[PDB]
Amino acid sequence: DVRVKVILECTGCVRKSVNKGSRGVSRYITQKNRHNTPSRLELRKFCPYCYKHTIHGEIK
Amino acid sequence: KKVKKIRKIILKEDIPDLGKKGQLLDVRAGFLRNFLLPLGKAEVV
RNA sequence: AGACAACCUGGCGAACUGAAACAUCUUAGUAGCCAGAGGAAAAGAAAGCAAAAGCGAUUCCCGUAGUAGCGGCGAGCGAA
RNA sequence: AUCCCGUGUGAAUCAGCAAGGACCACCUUGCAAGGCUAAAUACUCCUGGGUGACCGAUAGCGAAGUAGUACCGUGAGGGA
RNA sequence: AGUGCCGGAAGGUCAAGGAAGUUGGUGACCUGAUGACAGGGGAGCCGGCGACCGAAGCCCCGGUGAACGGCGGCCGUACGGUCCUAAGGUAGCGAAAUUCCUUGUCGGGUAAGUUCCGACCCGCACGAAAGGCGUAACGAUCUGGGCACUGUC
RNA sequence: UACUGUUCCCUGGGAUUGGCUUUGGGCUUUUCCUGCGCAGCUUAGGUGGAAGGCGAAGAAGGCCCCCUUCCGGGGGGGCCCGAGCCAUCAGUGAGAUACCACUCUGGAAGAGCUAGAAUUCUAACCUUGUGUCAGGACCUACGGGCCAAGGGACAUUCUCAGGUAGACAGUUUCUAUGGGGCGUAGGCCUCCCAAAAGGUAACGGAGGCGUGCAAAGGUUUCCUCGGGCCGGACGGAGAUUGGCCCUCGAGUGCAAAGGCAGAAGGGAGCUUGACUGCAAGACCCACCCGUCGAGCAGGGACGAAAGUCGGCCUUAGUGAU
Repeated sequence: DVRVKVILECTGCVRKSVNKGSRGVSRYITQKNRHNTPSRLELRKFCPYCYKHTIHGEIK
Repeated sequence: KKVKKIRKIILKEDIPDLGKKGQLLDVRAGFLRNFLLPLGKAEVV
C-alpha cells in the first residue's frame, strides 16, 4: 500500500446499455505512487467505444 | 422458532380458579393431558 | 422351530489398495458377519416418460456412449 | 431438482394436489401418503441326455487305494 | 511472571435460534419508439441482506508451589557500586552412581596404589518430598583393606 | 503447544413441559406535558391550516396544596370571586401551545403486545420404603398393583448449536550432500571460471533482485561534464565567481557488464503513444515460457516541416493450472 495499480475508467462512455452496438465502458489499469501524487489522476487517452480520445477519470 | 399450544377445552367440574362447568376458554395441552383428562374434569372440542 | 452348494432380499459394514505421499475422493456399499425365503428372488400396473410430436406396469439383452455430465475439474466415476 | 430419513413444525382435496433439474408465470403429464401379481432374468451341493484341437497319476477335484483319511494342533484350523 | 488448577463483578469477544426493516425474481394491469422487444409493475408466491436480543468458553480480576516448573550477570576494595529478573539457591552436602579439564591437590593406607578412606571447594552441570542430610540392623548388593587358607601362580 | 477429526464433559435453542401470582424490561396506539448559549414581558425543537379564538358549554385577579424545577418561573385540583382575557404591534436567525395541521427531543395514566424474572404449587418427569397387596404358597428374592414420602417442570432422555482432554483415531513430518546428521543452499540478473561462435559443471571465485519514476515517460528546443592550477571578503584540502589546462577519467534512481557527445549525460516549453485493432518476419529453445519487430488501420501528441512516440540506455523487479 505504497505504490499502487489504479482504475482509470472513462468520463467518455459513462455507463449506458441498449441498442445492439453496446456502449460498454472502456478502462485502463496502471500504476501511480499514492504518496507522491495524492490527488487522483486525470489523463487523456483513446477509448475504442467513443472512437475519440477522451478524458479517463480516476476512481478507487 | 417456538410455537404456543392452544387447545379447545370444555369443562365439567367447577375448577378452583377459572371454571364454570361450561367454559369454552383455551389453554396449553399440559393442562388437559397431565392434570384434567386423567381425573375426568374436562373434554376436547 | 432346524438343515440347505451357489443365486437372491433385508440389517450392519471394513482395510490393504489407487490417487505415484495423503485427509476430500477411490477401493465399495465390495469382502466379511447377521437375519430371511424361493425355485428363482426382487421389482411392478404411473402423483411415470417426453415435448408441443408423441408413449403407455415391470424385468432382461443390443444400443445410444465411454456421449451428456460429476470430479482436491486430480485419480477417477459416468447416465437417461 | 427428483427419492428417502432423525429433530421440530405442519397444508389442500380435484375453482384441488404433485411433476416437468432452483425459482415464478403459462401450458402438458399424472394422480403420492392401502395392498397382490406369471413370464422373459440370476445360479449349480445336484439328476438325466449329449459334446470336447480337455487331463491321464508331479496332470485332473485335496482326494483313480475303505481321504478330508494318516498325521499335526488345547482350539479354531491345517493336511499328505 | 509463564503454564496448570481453583474461584470472580462490569466491559469486550461470542453459535445455533429468533427478529424491526431493506433489496431482488416472477406477474394481472397501464404504457413506448422503430425494430422485433422494453418501461414499469397491485395481490399472491418465491429467494437473498439483517438494527436489536443471545450462554458457556476466551481475554480480563484474585488465589494457589509435598501444583508443571524455575532458583542471575558485570566491575571495584569479608565490603561496596551497577544492571537485569517472577525470583536470584536458605539449611545441608560436595571432585560424589553427579567432576568434562583429571591419575585435581593435600593427608592416611602399601616397598610401590589412574581403584580405596578423610579433608579442601576452581559444584563444566548437588540441593530440600522427580525430597535434603544422617542412621542401628538386614544384602546370593556394589566397592577397598586385613587374618586364616590353599596348584590361582 | 504437528494437521485433521472422534469421544468424555460443559453450555445455549427446541421436544418431554404445566399453573398461577408481584416487579420493571422492550415495542405499538390513545392523550398529556416537556424541552431557560444570545434578543429578553418569553424554564421557545423544526415547521404550518392563516388572523379571531374563547367567554355566562358559570370568567380576570387570588386562597392553599399538588406536578415539574438547568430554582428562571412554568403548569394545575377545587372555589370565595363573578363573565373577561386579548393575535399581528416593539425586541429575534423563528413566531406567539388565541384555534389547529404534522413531527424531533424527553417523559406521565390507561390499553394491547410479548419477553425476563424469583418464589411456590403439583398433575408430567425423577427417586424411596424389614408400608401394605396377593396364585395351591413365598417377594426382608428381582420386579408388578395400591396408598404413600422426598424432589420437582428443574433434572434425566432425543435432536440442533458453540466450547472443551493425545483419552482415542487416521496421517503428515522435502531434496541437495564428496556416507548420514549438524550447518549451508533451493527462484531470477551481472561478471569471472568458460578454453577469442553459442553452450558448459563443482558445497568454484565475486556481487545484486523480489523495484522506482505522473516524471527519472513522449516529443520540441537549448547546454557540456568531472579533476586540478592561478586570482579573489569571511573561506580552509573543499561551498560561491573568474580565467587556464588534460579533454570524457563525470554522470547515467538501485549490482555488475556492455553502452552513451554537442549524446542515452544536464536544463527548459508543451503534453500523455505508460493507446485500440493487428502484424510479414526472425531469435531462444525437450516441453511449458521468453524476446526483437518493418509495416498497415484508426484516432491523437509534439514540430514550421521532414519526422519521432504502442513506457523507461539495455540486461533483474517474478509464478503455470
